Amino acid sequence: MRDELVSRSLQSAEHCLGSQDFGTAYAHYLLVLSLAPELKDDVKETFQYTLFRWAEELDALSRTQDLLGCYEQALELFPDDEVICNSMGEHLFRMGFRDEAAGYFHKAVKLNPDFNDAKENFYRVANWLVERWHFIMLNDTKRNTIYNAAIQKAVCSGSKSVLDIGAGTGILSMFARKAGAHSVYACELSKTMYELACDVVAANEMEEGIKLLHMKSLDIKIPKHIPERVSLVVTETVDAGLFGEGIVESLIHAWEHLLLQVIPASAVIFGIAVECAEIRRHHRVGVKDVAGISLPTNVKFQSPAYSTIEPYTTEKMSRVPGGYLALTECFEIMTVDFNNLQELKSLATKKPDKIGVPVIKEGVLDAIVVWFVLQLDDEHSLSTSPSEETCWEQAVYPVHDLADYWIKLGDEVIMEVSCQDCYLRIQSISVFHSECVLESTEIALLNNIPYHEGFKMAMKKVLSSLTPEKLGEPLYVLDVSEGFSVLPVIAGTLGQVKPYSSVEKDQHRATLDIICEANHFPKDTLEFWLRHVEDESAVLQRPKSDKLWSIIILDVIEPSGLIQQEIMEKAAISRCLLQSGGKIFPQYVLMFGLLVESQTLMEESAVQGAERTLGFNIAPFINQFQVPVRVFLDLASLPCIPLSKPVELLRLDLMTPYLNTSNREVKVRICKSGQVTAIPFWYHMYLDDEIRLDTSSEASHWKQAAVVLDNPIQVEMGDELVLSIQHHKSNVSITIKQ
Ligand SMILES: Nc1ncnc2c1ncn2[C@@H]1O[C@H](CSCC[C@H](N)C(=O)O)[C@@H](O)[C@H]1O
Repeated sequence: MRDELVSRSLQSAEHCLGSQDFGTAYAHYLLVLSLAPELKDDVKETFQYTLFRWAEELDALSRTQDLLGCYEQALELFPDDEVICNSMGEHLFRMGFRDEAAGYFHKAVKLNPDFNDAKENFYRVANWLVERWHFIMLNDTKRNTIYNAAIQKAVCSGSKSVLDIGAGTGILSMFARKAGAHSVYACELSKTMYELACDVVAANEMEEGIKLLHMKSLDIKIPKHIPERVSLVVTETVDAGLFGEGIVESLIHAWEHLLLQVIPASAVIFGIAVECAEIRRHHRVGVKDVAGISLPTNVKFQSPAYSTIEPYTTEKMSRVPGGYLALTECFEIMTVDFNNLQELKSLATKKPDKIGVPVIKEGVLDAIVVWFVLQLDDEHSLSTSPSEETCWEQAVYPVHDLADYWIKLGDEVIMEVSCQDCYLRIQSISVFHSECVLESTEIALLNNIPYHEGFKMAMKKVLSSLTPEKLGEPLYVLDVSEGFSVLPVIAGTLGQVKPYSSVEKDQHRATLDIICEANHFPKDTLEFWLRHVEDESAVLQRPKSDKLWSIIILDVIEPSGLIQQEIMEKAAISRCLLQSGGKIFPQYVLMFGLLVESQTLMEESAVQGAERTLGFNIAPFINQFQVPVRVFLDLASLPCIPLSKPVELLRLDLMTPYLNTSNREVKVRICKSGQVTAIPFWYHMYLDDEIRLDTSSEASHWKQAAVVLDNPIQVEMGDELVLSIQHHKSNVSITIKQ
C-alpha cells in the first residue's frame, strides 16, 4: 500500500482548491511529491500556485515565521530548478521580503548564470539592499586616510574601548583595531551590511577584538550587548545635510548611555547662494504657457520642499550641467559640537534663527548650496565644498514663491535656519530689495517645451488625418503617462477631442480641471481615467464604447534612463485598440549609445581594490552587490573621455510588432586610443516620421543611462569592436567583444 495509497491526498487537495483552502492542498501536495518524484513535473505548476496562495494566506496572518520555511520546503522538493527559484524569489520580493529573496535570486543565478530574469531581478534586490554612495565612500582615499589618522590619534591618547555607530563594512572598526584598540564594538542596522561586515572582519583576520551587532545604536544595552561604557565613539552617519542620517539622536543616546567623559568631534556648516538653470528647471515652473495651455497664476507648483522626507535635494555642484554662479560668499550657518550633550539636547528645543548675506554678483537667486567642514579633531578635518573633489555631495535648498528672483549688488538674502526635527531646515528665504507638489521630473517636464510642441503637432496631424473630410462622432485620445501630464489638455484644444488622463493623484486631477477652466474648457471634456481599485497602472481598455482610440500616449522611457518595462507587451495590447488610422505615441524609438572612458563611473559602481581602502580587503565582498548599469545620469556633465562615435544600438517599433529584434550586433569604430570603461546611452523618440524628441537634449526632463564594465578594456585608435545587444522583453543587455 505504498504505491497505490498516495494520491488520495491529491484528490482531497482538489476538493480543497474548490473550497479556497490552500494549506490542506499544500500539505497534500507535499505528501504526494515527497513520496513520488515521478510526479514532480506533472503537478509542478499546480503546486506552484498552491504554495503561492498559501504563502499569501500566511503573510496575511503575519506568519512569515513559517512562510520562509514553507518556501524552503518548496526548494527542497525541487533541487536544481532556476525557474522555481526565480519565480518564488519574485513572489518573496513582492511580499516585501527582499532580505530573504536575495538569497533565492543568488541561488537561481548559481544554478544557471545565463538566466536572464534571475540576474535582472538580483540586480533590483542588490540595488535596494546595498546603497550606491557606499561605493563612493570606500573609494575616497582622502576620507579613509584622514579617518584612520584621527582614530589612531584618539587611540594613542588613551582610548582603548571604541564603539562604531553605522559601521557598514566595519572599515572604521578595522582602523581602530589595527591602530591598537583593545576593545572594538560595531553596530549596523542593515541585515546585509552586518552580513558582509562579518565576512570582511573575518577575512582581514580581526574577529578577535571586534564584536559585531545587528541593531541600531538606539537599541544597545549595557551590559547585555557591550559590557561597559566605551572611551571612544566613531561614526560616519552623515549626509549632504549632515543631520540627514540622524547623528544627533544617536549621539545623544551614546552620551547618555555608552560613553566616558567622539569622532567626528565637531562640525561647521557653510552655505552660499547659487544661480543654476538646471536646479531652476528641476524645482521651479518657469513657463506659464504650455503650447497654448495657459497656467493660472492662482495655481502655483512646487517641488518636494517639505514643511518626513528631506526638505532639500542632493547635488554634485562640482559637476552640475552647465555650471553654477556663486552670487554670495561662503558664510557660516551653524556649528555643532558632538562633545556637547547640552547643545545636542538644546538643538531639539531650539527656535529658528535668522541670517542675512550680502550679494557679490548680480544674478538670479536659484538655490542655496550647503556644505560643511567635519572637524575630527584639532588637526584633521574633512570638507565637502564643491572646490574639493571628495565623495560627499552638497545640499540644495530650492527657492519657491517670490515676486522676482533677480538680485543685484546691494541686496541681501535673509533666511531662517532651524534643526527642530534633527533635519537642517532653511526657511523664510526672501530678498529685501534695497531702497501642487510635482516631482523634479514633473517640474522639468513642464519646463520642457519642445516635448509639448512636438506632441501637439503630431497629435494635430493625426487628428486632422482621421477626420472624415480628409479621410475620404468625436475622437478619443488616451494618455497613460505615469504622472502629471498636460497632454490631454493640449489635445482637447484640437477640435472634437475626448481626452483621457491616467493621472492618479486627486490633487493633480483637480489642478488639471482648474487649468482646463482657465483655458475656457467645457468641464465635461477632460475625463480622468484613474479606473481601478488596486492595479499597478491604468490597464488598457477602450472607452465606454468600442469606438477604437485615435491617439494613445504610452510611457516608454523611465525617468531613470532605462526603457520602461513591459513596453512591447503593452504596445501589442494597444495596437488592437486603434481604429483604421489610429496611432500610438511614440511611433518608434531609437536607442543610441557610445563607448567612453570614465574613472568616475567605475568608482561609482564598484570599489577599486585595497588601493582606496588602504590595504584592507573589502572589494571582493562588496563588489558582489555592484550593478551593471548606472541610472539617473547627466551626460551633459559626465566626467569622461569619449572613445567612439554615437551609433544606433536598438530600434523599437510600437506600430509594427515584427521589427524590434532580439540579439542584434553592432560594429563600433574606436576613434581614440584608451580604456573603455562604460557605455552611456539615450534615446530618440519618433512620434511622427518627421518629429523627433531627443532624451539627451538639455531641455529634456529624462535622464541618460550607462552600462558600466567590470574590467576596463584596452583599445587603440583605428580598432573596431563588436557589441551584442539583447532586448529581453523588459530589459536591455549590452555586452562587448573585441
Ligand atoms: N544609529 C545607527 N546604528 C546602526 N547603524 C546606523 C545608525 N544610523 C545610521 N546607520 C546606518 O549606517 C550606515 C552608514 S555606513 C557609514 C560608514 C561606513 N560604512 C564606514 O564604516 O566607513 C547607513 O546605511 C545607515 O543606515
